[PDB]
Amino acid sequence: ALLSFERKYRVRGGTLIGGDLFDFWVGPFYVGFFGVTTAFFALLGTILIFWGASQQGTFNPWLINIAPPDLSYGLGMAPLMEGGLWQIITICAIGAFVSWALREVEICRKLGMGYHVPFAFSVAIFAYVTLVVFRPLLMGAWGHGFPYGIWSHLDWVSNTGYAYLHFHYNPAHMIAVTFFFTTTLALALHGALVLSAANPPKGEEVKGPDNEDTFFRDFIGYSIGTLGIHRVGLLLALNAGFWSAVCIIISGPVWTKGWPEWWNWWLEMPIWPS
Amino acid sequence: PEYQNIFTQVQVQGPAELGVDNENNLTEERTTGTGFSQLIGWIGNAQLGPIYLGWFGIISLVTGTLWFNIVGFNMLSQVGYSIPEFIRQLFWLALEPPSPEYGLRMPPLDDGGWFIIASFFLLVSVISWWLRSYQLAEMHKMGKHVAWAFAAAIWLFLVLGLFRPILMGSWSEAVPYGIFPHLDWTTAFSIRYGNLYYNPFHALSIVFLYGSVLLFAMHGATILAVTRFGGDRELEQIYDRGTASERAGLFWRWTMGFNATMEGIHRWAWWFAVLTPITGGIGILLTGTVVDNWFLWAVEHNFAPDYTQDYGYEAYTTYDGFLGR
Amino acid sequence: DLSFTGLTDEQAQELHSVYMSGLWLFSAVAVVAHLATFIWRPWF
Amino acid sequence: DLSFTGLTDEQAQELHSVYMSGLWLFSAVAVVAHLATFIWRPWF
Amino acid sequence: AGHVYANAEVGVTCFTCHRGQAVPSEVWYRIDPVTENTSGWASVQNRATSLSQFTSLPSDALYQYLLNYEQIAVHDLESRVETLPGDPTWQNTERTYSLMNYF
Amino acid sequence: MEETFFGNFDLASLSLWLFYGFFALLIYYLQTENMREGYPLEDDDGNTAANQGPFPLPKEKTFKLQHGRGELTLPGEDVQRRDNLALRKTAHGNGFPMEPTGDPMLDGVGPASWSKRRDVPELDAHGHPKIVPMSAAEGFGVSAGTDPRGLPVMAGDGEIVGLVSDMWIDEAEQLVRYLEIELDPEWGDGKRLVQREMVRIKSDRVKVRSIYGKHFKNVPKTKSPNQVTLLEEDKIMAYYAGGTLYADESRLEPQL
Amino acid sequence: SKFYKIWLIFDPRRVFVAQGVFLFLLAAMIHLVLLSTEHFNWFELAAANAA
Amino acid sequence: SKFYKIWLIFDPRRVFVAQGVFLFLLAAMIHLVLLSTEHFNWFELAAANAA
Amino acid sequence: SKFYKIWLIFDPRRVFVAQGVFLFLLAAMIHLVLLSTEHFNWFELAAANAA
Amino acid sequence: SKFYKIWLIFDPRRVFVAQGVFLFLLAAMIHLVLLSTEHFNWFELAAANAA
Amino acid sequence: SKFYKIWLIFDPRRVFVAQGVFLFLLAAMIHLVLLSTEHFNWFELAAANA
Amino acid sequence: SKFYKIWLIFDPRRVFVAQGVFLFLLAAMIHLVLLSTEHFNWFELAAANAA
Amino acid sequence: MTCTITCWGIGVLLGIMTTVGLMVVGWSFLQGAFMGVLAWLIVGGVLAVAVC
Ligand code: BCL
Ligand code: BCL
Ligand code: BCL
Ligand code: BCL
Ligand SMILES: CC[C@H]1c2cc3[nH]c4c(c3C)C(=O)[C@H](C(=O)OC)c4c3nc(cc4[nH]c(cc(n2)[C@@H]1C)c(C(C)=O)c4C)[C@@H](C)[C@@H]3CCC(=O)OC/C=C(\C)CCC[C@H](C)CCC[C@H](C)CCCC(C)C
Ligand code: HEC
Ligand code: HEC
Ligand SMILES: COC(C)(C)C(=O)/C=C/C(C)=C/C=C/C(C)=C/C=C/C(C)=C/C=C/C=C(C)/C=C/C=C(/C)CC/C=C(/C)CCC=C(C)C
Ligand SMILES: COC(C)(C)C(=O)/C=C/C(C)=C/C=C/C(C)=C/C=C/C(C)=C/C=C/C=C(C)/C=C/C=C(/C)CC/C=C(/C)CCC=C(C)C
Ligand SMILES: COC(C)(C)C(=O)/C=C/C(C)=C/C=C/C(C)=C/C=C/C(C)=C/C=C/C=C(C)/C=C/C=C(\C)CC/C=C(/C)CCC=C(C)C
Ligand SMILES: COC(C)(C)C(=O)\C=C/C(C)=C/C=C/C(C)=C/C=C/C(C)=C/C=C\C=C(C)\C=C\C=C(\C)CC/C=C(/C)CCC=C(C)C
Repeated sequence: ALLSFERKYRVRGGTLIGGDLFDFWVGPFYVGFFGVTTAFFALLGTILIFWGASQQGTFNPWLINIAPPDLSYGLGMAPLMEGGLWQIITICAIGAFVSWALREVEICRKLGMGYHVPFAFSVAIFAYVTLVVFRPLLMGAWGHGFPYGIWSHLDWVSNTGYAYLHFHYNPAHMIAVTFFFTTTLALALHGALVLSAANPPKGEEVKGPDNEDTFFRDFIGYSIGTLGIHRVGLLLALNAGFWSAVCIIISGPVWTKGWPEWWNWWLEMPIWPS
Repeated sequence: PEYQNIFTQVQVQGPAELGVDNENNLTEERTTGTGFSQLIGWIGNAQLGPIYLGWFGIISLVTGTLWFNIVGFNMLSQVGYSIPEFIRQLFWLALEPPSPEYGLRMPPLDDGGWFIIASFFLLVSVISWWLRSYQLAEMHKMGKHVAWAFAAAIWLFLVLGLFRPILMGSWSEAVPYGIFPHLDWTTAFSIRYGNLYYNPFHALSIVFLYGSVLLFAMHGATILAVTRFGGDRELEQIYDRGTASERAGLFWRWTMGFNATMEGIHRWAWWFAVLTPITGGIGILLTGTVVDNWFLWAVEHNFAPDYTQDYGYEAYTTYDGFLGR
Repeated sequence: DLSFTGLTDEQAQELHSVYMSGLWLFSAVAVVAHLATFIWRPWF
Repeated sequence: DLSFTGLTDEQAQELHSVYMSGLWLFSAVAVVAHLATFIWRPWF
Repeated sequence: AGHVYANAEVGVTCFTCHRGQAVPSEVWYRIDPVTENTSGWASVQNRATSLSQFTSLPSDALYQYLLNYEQIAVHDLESRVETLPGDPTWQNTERTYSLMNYF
Repeated sequence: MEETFFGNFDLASLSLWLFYGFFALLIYYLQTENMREGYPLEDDDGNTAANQGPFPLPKEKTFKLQHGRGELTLPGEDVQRRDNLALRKTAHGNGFPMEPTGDPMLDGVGPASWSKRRDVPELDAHGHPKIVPMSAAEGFGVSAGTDPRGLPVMAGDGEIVGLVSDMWIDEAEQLVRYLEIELDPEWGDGKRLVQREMVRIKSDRVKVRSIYGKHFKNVPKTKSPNQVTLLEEDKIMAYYAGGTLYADESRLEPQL
Repeated sequence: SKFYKIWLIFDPRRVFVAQGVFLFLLAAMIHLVLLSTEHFNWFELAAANAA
Repeated sequence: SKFYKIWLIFDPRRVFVAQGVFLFLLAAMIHLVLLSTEHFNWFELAAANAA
Repeated sequence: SKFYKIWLIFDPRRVFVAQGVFLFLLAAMIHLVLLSTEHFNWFELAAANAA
Repeated sequence: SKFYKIWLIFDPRRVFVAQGVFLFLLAAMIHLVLLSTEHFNWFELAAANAA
Repeated sequence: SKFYKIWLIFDPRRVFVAQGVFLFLLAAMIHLVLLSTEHFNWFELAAANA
Repeated sequence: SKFYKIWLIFDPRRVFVAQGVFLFLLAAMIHLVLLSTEHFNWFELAAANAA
Repeated sequence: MTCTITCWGIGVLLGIMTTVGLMVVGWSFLQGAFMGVLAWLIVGGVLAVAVC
């Protein structure tokens, strides 16, 4: 159904391709040309996961594991039950993610708003793309992608992390992790200010932007503002996604030794006395 | 293309905003010294306004320096007061926790005794800063969400260095005060107790850590997408919903079938961020005190994946084949 | 008298009669489908 | 007289007549395709 | 023979360690104290030494494990154990991990 | 403690299920708090929808608005509802787009649609209107970037529709909100506001691409030149965004 | 009986879509459940019968 | 029968899109299931038949 | 009795979807619990009986 | 006695929803507890009696 | 005594829900604690008596 | 028979673009499927056939 | 601006020049890059303030 104010926004137009052939809503969801392709790719990918789960012998969501082919297969196609199903699901997943981002473009174009959200999602797609196709392409085998399992893909992260003997020493991991712990820092404080101002102690008037502007001024000596927090906030999270993409694309295609060994440039600088 | 509101293209600077006031008389303890930075003004507000310095703030600042200095003086003395070596090994030196042989007793100053004293000042410094956040909210007549969210972060902070070492019966379980050493502790902690990936609360904390960055990328992009309708003025959009709140809601309703309000977005924002250390604190508190091995816990509870392929490299290739000879 | 969907009393009766006719036809196909499978490989 | 789409009874009756023409034709091609495949390599 | 003849007949000769040098390369000495103002677990680590493998992990791992027969295993062998005093801690894991980057 | 309560249900497993109950309650609490505006759902015809969702409406919460603006309970009749919308349904059923019956930008439907906010200016802590022109603002001046005052304004089709005479600032936050455009007699009659977020400021000009030259004469005006109400703010901003789809048929029609 | 009154409570459009998704997910799930079993996997049985 | 009334509640241009995706979803999914099996993978059977 | 007044408390159109989801999730879970047990797994029993 | 006044304090709608959820989760937990034990697991006892 | 004045301080709605949540969680914990012990576990005791 | 009415409900210019993209992507997909195999890779067969 | 960006652009160019210059006289790419990064931040920052 609609909302109390949704009717005036459900106007014709704003599509990128397909026009009014697909321009309709199914329930609350907007269906476009890319909503059709999202439905096809997401359903095909989801079904193939359960088809692979059926032949794997278990339907347990924790134990479901669609793994990539062996490194011997290289960049070619593998038998569907020897890692080939993972390749098709990856194609379906990439097609579903791109369609989802392009569907968001149609939605925000129909609403006359900025394309920040589809761009921000594209960074998440890029982080997935650099994990499943870009890094395997550079390393010469599709078997370097993570498997499609709830807990099976954690073993890939653990093994790939220890494939460089201490993965915390990755300089791009440090930058990326610093962005996650700070993005959650910014989310906690930004969500707190609006809630604190809009929900004062009972029996007292709500506060405006000035009161929260002067609160962190009184708290930490500086306030970035109502608009600034969303601007730095998108940048903090986008940098978190981007630098996470960087830390894994340099682990193996650009750096093969241990990550602690990378910091040897700093230790043995000529300026440091022996 | 259309102006993406990422950097302000024109800055206006007027008289410095000293802040609001009420009968609590905030202006007594304010510094009344303001500066304007045009570099930070491109992305955010340009005024480096006055800071309210109370007694919780001063005590936290003073005691935090003592912890900072005691750690620093030890690190400097660790390298024999060699400043070039102190700078070179700055990321490697630390104030290591006490040896496990001392239990919860006070260890010698060179074997973690200064660690406890430095930790004592850090604990006082962190709690004092939290009291400042609580007191400032009460004196600003606003909600205590900033203090409550901070307390969630302190919960993991207290569990890591105070609660779990007490429950484990040894001060050696604390985290070393070093750049790399607390990374080594993070890796060693996972290895010692099985695999922390298989800790459900570590997995749960990652869900909210991923969700926090996911939401705050979503919220930041959505607000910037509707900032052409004054969406950055969220508070006025809560008391009087404009088209910025409507289009922001309808964008996510048409995308994923449900949305939030301009106020309800921050409740999602607050709780996902707050649940990140709360679940992490529980997962760390249950590590060693209860479990001591998480992968075996996963195997026992039947959510550890099982692999049928062989493990050696000889099963997939040969040494000469890998070398290309 | 009570209807959250706006359908009249007789309108719902007409809709349900066709729905049951479709339900029985779908079920009749399944019964034959189950019957053929049971002869193929019984599970009892 | 229920009509959630605005089509009259005759309008949908003639549209549904075409739908079964497509449905039966699609099923008829599927039957021949399934019949040929079973002769090729039966699954029963 | 179970190590030097693991896969094929590789073997070990005098050239294996020396490689044309009077003293073999990659030999190690016990640089135990490393740190000046600390004792105990704090005096064997927290410094990027030659044996620390570019980490702040303990530099006595080679001395304790490959010369002193110290216990390398640190994991608990069942799902839940009673963490009695004297059991391996994360410090022992840190030292085992220090030896093991060397591997 | 390392003992299982039953089977393999230890203290670690107990805490996990305790969080499952809390999170389920939290999800219910978070979702209901998100339903203070926009509900009941209704349908295309405007009647209340048969389906209202699994979550019930939350209990009313009351906001004590400042500056003597009364109370506010979000769950209830919405004063921002717009009446006499100039749209018609393209289908007799639900889930289909509405076709505007006239000029979509003039009627304010779709991307050009505004909301019936309060017809009073937003006020800062002091009480006076939040957004004021720099001429009225005291002690304010340009500190960085290009000053848009005096630069010609270029529309989406390249037409020069006037020059920026003044720009409105949020003196509470020291941020630029709008730019006044002194419309040329060939294009408009008086002064029109354009939000800072839809205008790109160059060295020699300010360019707004959403609105063509012929659409500036129809930009909503303000009752007074010293302040802008929330209603005028909502009408002005929505008009420019509506041009992103309604400036020409090419924008509305699919790009491929 | 009077089961037809379900349509006075439930919209016919949303229920029909609900069962169409549910019934196919039923059909997909049950078919996959048999394909997991070694006895009711008609694809492997064709290979065994071919010999 | 009177199944023609299904178009009185479902609009033709919103269901034909629904079944178009669903029919191609089945056609593509079932073919891939056959390709997964070693008995009904007509591509490799040509190689096996030709030796 | 007087249990009909529960509909004066609960919305009938929200309970029915609540129990419709609950009843199927009930039915699926008990079926899955039975399949986990080796005695009540009718799929393996059919395989064993065929031998 | 005079406990009827609890409904002057508790909303009947919120409590009934909470009570219904609580009762099933409590019932499910106790059933799961019995299944964990090797003496009250009726599924394993049926297998033992059959054998 | 005259402890009835506690309700002049505490809201009955908030205390009653807190008491109900507290009572069950306390009752559940004690039942769980007994199940952990080798002595008072009535499920394992019934198996032993068999 | 009377399928010409499909253009009374679907826009001819919107469908043609959509089915043009579908036809090429299907054609490219099937060609790549053939290239993935050994029996139907005409590029590899020519090399193998020519000594 | 038109001057701070140019000063920032000058600094990064000098950082690249100092990066390759250290490689030519020995050092390493990573060691040279850090001084280049340091030169970009210091010289670029000093220029961005000293000249405007
Ligand atoms: C395993 C043994 C056989 C096998 C056994 C079978 C069997 C058995 C069957 C098929 C069937 C099909 N097989 Mg097969 N099939 C095999 C190998 C293949 C190969 C291949 C390269 O190897 C291909 C391409 C196909 C392809 C197909 C399709 C022809 C068909 C299913 C249609 C469908 O899913 O989409 C249809 C879905 C759609 C909605 C797509 C519509 C897209 C178009 C562009 C929409 C245009 C509509 C527009 C409005 C214009 C309207 C005009 C109207 C004409 C008026 N098979 C192997 C070799 N295959 C099934 C079938 O039904 O055939 C009829 C069938 O019964
Ligand atoms: C032994 C393990 C090593 C380690 C090895 C690795 C490895 C290996 C990796 C990381 C990577 C990451 N590590 Mg590390 N790392 C370690 C320790 C840590 C610690 C810590 C406190 O100790 C932290 C915080 C991190 C943090 C991180 C981030 C930098 C990053 C996480 C992925 C990412 O950003 O998202 C990016 C991923 C996405 C954005 C997903 C995209 C989602 C798609 C587009 C949408 C999904 C839709 C889907 C279908 C769901 C829809 C279904 C329903 C309908 C909703 N690491 C340890 C030391 N780390 C990972 C990384 O960077 O990946 C790029 C990486 O590969
Ligand atoms: C080999 C590494 C192990 C690992 C071991 C650990 C350990 C050990 C821990 C985590 C924990 C965390 N891990 Mg892990 N983790 C690994 C792999 C990962 C991966 C990944 C992609 O692989 C990711 C994303 C994560 C992610 C996370 C986060 C979800 C979580 C931290 C919560 C938090 O916000 O902390 C942020 C909180 C703080 C930083 C502490 C609070 C700080 C206080 C309040 C601030 C005081 C400031 C101080 C005074 C200094 C002030 C100075 C100012 C300049 C003035 N881990 C692998 C399995 N992980 C934590 C956890 O378990 O949570 C349950 C934890 O303890
Ligand atoms: C194990 C032995 C047999 C087996 C035994 C059975 C048995 C027994 C049964 C099935 C069932 C079915 N099997 Mg089987 N099945 C096997 C192998 C297969 C294979 C295969 C390639 O191997 C296929 C394709 C199928 C496929 C099917 C379908 C025919 C059917 C499931 C319908 C359903 O789930 O969704 C139903 C989907 C929906 C309800 C939505 C449909 C969407 C459409 C497009 C909506 C259009 C609506 C629109 C408004 C037009 C309306 C027009 C109306 C006429 C008015 N089976 C094995 C070989 N199979 C089950 C069944 O349902 O039979 C009826 C059944 O009882
Ligand atoms: C800036 C980077 C951050 C980010 C941003 C981001 N993500 C986004 C967005 C944005 C701005 C959206 O607008 C979009 C959205 O609508 O979210 C609600 C989205 C989104 N990112 C999501 C989740 C998500 N975000 C993550 C992280 C992040 N995304 C970063 C922290 C992660 C992580 C860390 O893993 C996840 C899981 C979704 C909720 C949504 C994307 C929805 C989508 O793609 O829908 C289409 C697809 C389907 C409905 C299903 C497709 C199924 C496939 C065909 C098969 C399976 C493939 C997959 C590889 C399975 C693997 C499973 C195993 C790994 C367990
Ligand atoms: C696996 C390595 C190992 C092998 C095998 C090996 N040595 Fe050594 N050797 C050592 C070590 C360790 C040292 C001590 C380091 C040093 O003195 O530089 C050493 C030292 C020596 C020295 C004294 C060096 C000095 O500084 O004067 C001599 C001589 C010697 N080796 C002879 C031999 C000869 C001859 C062989 C061939 C049979 C041989 N070694 C093989 C390990 C080995
Ligand atoms: C050539 C293979 C080799 C390498 C490389 C290696 N290990 Fe080991 N590891 C061993 C051996 C051999 C042992 C057995 C020592 C013992 O149990 O006395 C061991 C034992 C361990 C232990 C003790 C576990 C337990 O409690 O039994 C840990 C910790 C460990 N390894 C971690 C690591 C990590 C982390 C890495 C990645 C840097 C790694 N290992 C790489 C060979 C190696
Ligand atoms: C995990 O466990 C394992 C063991 C694996 C498992 O499998 C568990 C299985 C479990 C739990 C089974 C769960 C299945 C259940 C509960 C079965 C529900 C199935 C039902 C209820 C059947 C509905 C059929 C409805 C149709 C098909 C109507 C046809 C409609 C026709 C088309 C009429 C419409 C026609 C019109 C003209 C419109 C109406 C009229 C007007 C508009 C006038
Ligand atoms: C996972 O498990 C494994 C075992 C792997 C698996 O595979 C499981 C498979 C499973 C479960 C498959 C379940 C199959 C099902 C449910 C079959 C649905 C298929 C159906 C229902 C067939 C519809 C055919 C519709 C057409 C083809 C109409 C043609 C339309 C034409 C074009 C007419 C319209 C034209 C017009 C002109 C209209 C007139 C217009 C005016 C008058 C304006
Ligand atoms: C952890 O492991 C161990 C330790 C082993 C463990 O398991 C611990 C177990 C522990 C602690 C058990 C804790 C259980 C407790 C405390 C039992 C609470 C349960 C209760 C109290 C039962 C309520 C029943 C109410 C009903 C069923 C009403 C039915 C009402 C019907 C539906 C009529 C509808 C009502 C109306 C009013 C009509 C409307 C009228 C008008 C509108 C006029
Ligand atoms: C230039 O100036 C001079 C001065 C020269 C200098 O050097 C400057 C100082 C320099 C460079 C030192 C740089 C410091 C560095 C790198 C330290 C990084 C720090 C890091 C990573 C922190 C890890 C996390 C630790 C936890 C998680 C703690 C939690 C523990 C808390 C505190 C709980 C309380 C604990 C107790 C035990 C209570 C004791 C109390 C009683 C017993 C009552």
